[PDB]
Amino acid sequence: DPVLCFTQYEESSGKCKGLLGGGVSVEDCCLNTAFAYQKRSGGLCQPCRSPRWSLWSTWAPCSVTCSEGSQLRYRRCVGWNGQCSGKVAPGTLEWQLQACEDQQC
Amino acid sequence: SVAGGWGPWGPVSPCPVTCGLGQTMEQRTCNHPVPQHGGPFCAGDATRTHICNTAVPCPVDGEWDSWGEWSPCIRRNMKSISCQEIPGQQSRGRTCRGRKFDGHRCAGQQQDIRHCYSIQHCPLKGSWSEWSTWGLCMPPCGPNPTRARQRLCTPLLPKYPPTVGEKNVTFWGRPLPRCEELQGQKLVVEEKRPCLHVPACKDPEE
Ligand SMILES: *[C@@H]1O[C@@H](C)[C@@H](O)[C@@H](O[C@@H]2O[C@H](CO)[C@@H](O)[C@H](O)[C@H]2O)[C@@H]1O
Ligand SMILES: *[C@H]1O[C@H](CO)[C@@H](O)[C@H](O)[C@@H]1O
Ligand SMILES: *[C@H]1O[C@H](CO)[C@@H](O)[C@H](O)[C@@H]1O
Ligand SMILES: *[C@H]1O[C@H](CO)[C@@H](O)[C@H](O)[C@@H]1O
Ligand SMILES: *[C@H]1O[C@H](CO)[C@@H](O)[C@H](O)[C@@H]1O
Ligand SMILES: *[C@H]1O[C@H](CO)[C@@H](O)[C@H](O)[C@@H]1O
Ligand SMILES: *[C@H]1O[C@H](CO)[C@@H](O)[C@H](O)[C@@H]1O
Ligand SMILES: *[C@H]1O[C@H](CO)[C@@H](O)[C@H](O)[C@@H]1O
Ligand SMILES: *[C@H]1O[C@H](CO)[C@@H](O)[C@H](O)[C@@H]1O
Ligand SMILES: *[C@@H]1O[C@@H](C)[C@@H](O)[C@@H](O)[C@@H]1O
Ligand code: NA
Repeated sequence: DPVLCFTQYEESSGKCKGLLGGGVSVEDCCLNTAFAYQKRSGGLCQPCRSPRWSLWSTWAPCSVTCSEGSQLRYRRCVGWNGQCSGKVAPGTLEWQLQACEDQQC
Repeated sequence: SVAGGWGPWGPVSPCPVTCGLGQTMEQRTCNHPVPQHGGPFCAGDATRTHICNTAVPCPVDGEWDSWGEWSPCIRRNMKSISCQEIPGQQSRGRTCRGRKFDGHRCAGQQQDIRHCYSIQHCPLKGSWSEWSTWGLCMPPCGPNPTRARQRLCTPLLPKYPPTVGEKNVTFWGRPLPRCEELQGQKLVVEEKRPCLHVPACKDPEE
């Protein structure tokens, strides 16, 4: 399945930068592990470097406006040609759920 | 006088990279004919780019894995040092992972070494801790998210010298702390409570 190939991956943001172009396999794109790719449809930019967990996202806001609720955050197995902690495939999300209260209500 | 015209596309230039994919191109020039006495230059592109495959993989530099576990605390030429004021030594390692096609080896220490005291399987006097903070809600995406806090029988560590070439000595090993029963438990007391108004886990790229 042909992808869009990028010359640069941005660790901090997880953004694809410097489009080489399309009509290439991941296999060919990632011959250079400094490269990154995206599906033609868009969505998740994957680096060609070997898979490792991303940083946890910041906490999403409180499920309730002023009462006690909960809030989520995630990280993703991101990279190519291998697996993250716990025999895990690139693209795989891991989730944390925290109890939450916005204001003394 | 004479309007410029483009000559034919020239050959594809050699791929400018020595590994993976690159950008090559074919070029043409405004010389068929060349513009003369104020006649226009050629409209459109002098260049046409392509992706070129070298079909050669680039080097991949090795990268340190995270430190392995500390080896057991032992003293050369002593059967057993556990539950005794006798410094031992232990080490832990890490592996250069992913180094490939003549990539760089990792820089820095492969092995980590320190002095320890062994309290492995050592029975110690304990006292009860205060409640931990509430843990995460588990499962975070499953149906019943419940969070927990615990009180633990905390071992009282022996008053051994912290250093002993004057070097740090670290307690190592899982002792067996002895406490008064609290709510019928000798080691762990746990509280649970449900997490409220639980969100649904949705892939943010879906
Ligand atoms: C030419 O020979 C190849 C075997 C590689 O050693 C090339 O080095 C690579 O150059 C690309 C730029 O195209 C970098 O992304 C790679 O990281 C680098 O190893 C060399 O230029
Ligand atoms: C998420 O968890 C903590 C910080 O909240 C760190 O271990 C790291 O940022 C991780 O990706
Ligand atoms: C060259 O480019 C195109 C032909 O491909 C036209 O704009 C014109 O012939 C120009 O000189
Ligand atoms: C270059 O491109 C095509 C053939 O590759 C033709 O339109 C013409 O040869 C042009 O100069
Ligand atoms: C080993 O050393 C510390 C943890 O003890 C961290 O810097 C990291 O986990 C490294 O691999
Ligand atoms: C060795 O040291 C302690 C255990 O005593 C932890 O930081 C970890 O197990 C490390 O490998
Ligand atoms: C358990 O720990 C000590 C005694 O073992 C006391 O602070 C108290 O009994 C606690 O419940
Ligand atoms: C835990 O519970 C409360 C504090 O939340 C107190 O009774 C005490 O801190 C106990 O350890
Ligand atoms: C769990 O409950 C409160 C509210 O989240 C926390 O602030 C505290 O740490 C306790 O362990
Ligand atoms: C969200 O805002 C807070 C302050 C409360 O008033 C809630 O009832 C409201 O929905
Ligand atoms: Na010891």
